[PDB]
Amino acid sequence: DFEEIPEEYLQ
Amino acid sequence: FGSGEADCGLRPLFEKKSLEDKTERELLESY
Amino acid sequence: IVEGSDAEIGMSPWQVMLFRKSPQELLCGASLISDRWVLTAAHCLLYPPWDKNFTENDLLVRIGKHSRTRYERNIEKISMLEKIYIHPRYNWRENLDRDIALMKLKKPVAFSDYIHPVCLPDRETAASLLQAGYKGRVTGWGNLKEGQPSVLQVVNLPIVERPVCKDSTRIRITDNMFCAGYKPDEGKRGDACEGDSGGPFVMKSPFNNRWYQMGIVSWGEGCDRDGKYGFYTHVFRLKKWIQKVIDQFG
Ligand SMILES: CS(=O)(=O)N[C@H](Cc1ccccc1)C(=O)N1CCC[C@H]1C(=O)NCC1CCN(C(=N)N)CC1
Repeated sequence: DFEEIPEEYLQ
Repeated sequence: FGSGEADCGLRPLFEKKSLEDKTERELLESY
Repeated sequence: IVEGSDAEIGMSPWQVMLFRKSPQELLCGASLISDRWVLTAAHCLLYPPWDKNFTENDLLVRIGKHSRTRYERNIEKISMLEKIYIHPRYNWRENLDRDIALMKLKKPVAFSDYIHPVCLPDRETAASLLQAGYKGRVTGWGNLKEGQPSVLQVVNLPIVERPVCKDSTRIRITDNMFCAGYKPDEGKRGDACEGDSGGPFVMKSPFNNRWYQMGIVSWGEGCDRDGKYGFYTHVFRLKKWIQKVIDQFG
């Protein structure tokens, strides 16, 4: 449903 | 501290440009 | 938002999305109050009867959004939380009394046409605007009915008299809540719903022409039910606690 956000925001 | 920033509640795309959103009048007419 | 319409671009530059890291989902609404501070409902983060206990590392804050689902590249801004401050007298046990929380952003967010803070009301503003019959505005990406929008939703709802709020529910109402919505005899409809929680209830001053956040989307019985009203955390009454934490914690 939601688009993948940049991996920089998840680490 | 306190009343906040001088900036608050004034939208760059609306109040700054002297433009109104579509439903704003409904609020003001209620006052 | 039940019975609402699409928001125009930059209509609520203070609207925030509370977003969960794993799984990637919408948690709640929230509002930008300054470059480093975000206001939400405590129930979004802490609600022991439903096993909700979200900490800082569990979520992100997405500011400047219009679309619910899209990663809006050079428009939206994603922030990490430094600290969550939940009101110490928040009552999850009984009635959601004091359903308010503050969140400090790790780094300040730069303003733009899509990212701008809302004002917190003073005594003057509350006395003028917080009256029955006066309309306010609720925004969010929550349920369309008691179903998911593609874009931010808005609805203008009138403030309801304290006795009508007290009569509509069996829950114990406090002075830290107010209720809004149309009466059955008014014909018009609309309400906030699941997913809208923590989102702002705003009024525009006819004096200075500023937007003030009068409430936080808190609770309600169902969504858009006849003889039922949406309950909102009373921002003005709790303003003394907001100032305390902002002033104490930078
Ligand atoms: C979801 S429910 O229909 O069971 N209503 C409860 C009523 C309640 C129970 C215990 C204490 C206080 C209120 C509620 O709103 N709850 C249960 C706890 C959290 C909150 C909730 O679901 N909030 C989300 C939304 C907010 C917007 N709303 C509205 N304006 N109609 C619908 C519910």
